[PDB]
Amino acid sequence: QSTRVEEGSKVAISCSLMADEGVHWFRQGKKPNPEFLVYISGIGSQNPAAKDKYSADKSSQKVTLTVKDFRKEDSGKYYCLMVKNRALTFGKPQDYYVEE
Amino acid sequence: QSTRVEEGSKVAISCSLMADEGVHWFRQGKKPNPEFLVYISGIGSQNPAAKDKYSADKSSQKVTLTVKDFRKEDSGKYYCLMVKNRALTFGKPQDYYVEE
Repeated sequence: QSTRVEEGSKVAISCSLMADEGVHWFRQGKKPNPEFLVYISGIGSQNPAAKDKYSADKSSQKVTLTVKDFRKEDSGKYYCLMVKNRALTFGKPQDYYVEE
Repeated sequence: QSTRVEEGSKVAISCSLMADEGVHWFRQGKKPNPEFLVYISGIGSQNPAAKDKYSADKSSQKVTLTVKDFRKEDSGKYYCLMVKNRALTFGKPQDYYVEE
C-alpha cells in the first residue's frame, strides 16, 4: 500500500484540495501519536517558517509539501486538511516509507 | 492493536486534550479517505446538530464522542484535534472495530 522512497531523497507530496484557504499538514507514523508538520496560509506563508525539512509551497491554489532528506522517522501517512465552516476537509492521504 | 467492539453497542471515545477551545473529530477507516464526523465548540455545541449517530459532549474541558449503534462501517482510528495558533494539536488516537 505505502510507497517505498529512497532514504535521503526529496519527496514532493501533493494535496488534492482546491486550496483556497489555509492548509494544515500532519502525518501518522508508526508511533502512536500523529505529528503536526506545517501550515501554509491562504496567501502562501508557512508556519513554522523553516523550510529545511518541511517546505510547503503554493501555486494556483495547489499546495505541495516537500519533505527533504526523507528518513525512516518520516515514514507514515501524510494528510492535508482545511478547516471551513466548523468542519474539516481532507485531501487524499499519501503514504511513504523508507525500508527498515 | 485496535479494540474489538460488540456490533450495535455504544462506544464513548475519550479525547485526551484539555479542550479549552473547539474540538474536531474525524476517523480513518479501511476506506482510503478519512471522514469528518463532528465538531464541538468551546461552549459545547456540536455541528452537525444531530446526535443520533455521533454525539459529542463536553464537561469541564473534556470532550467525549459517543458513537451510537457501532457497525462495521464505523471501524477505524478516531482522532480529536484543536486548531490553535496556525497549528494542530491532537489527542491520543483511539482504534475500534467490529469483527468482519
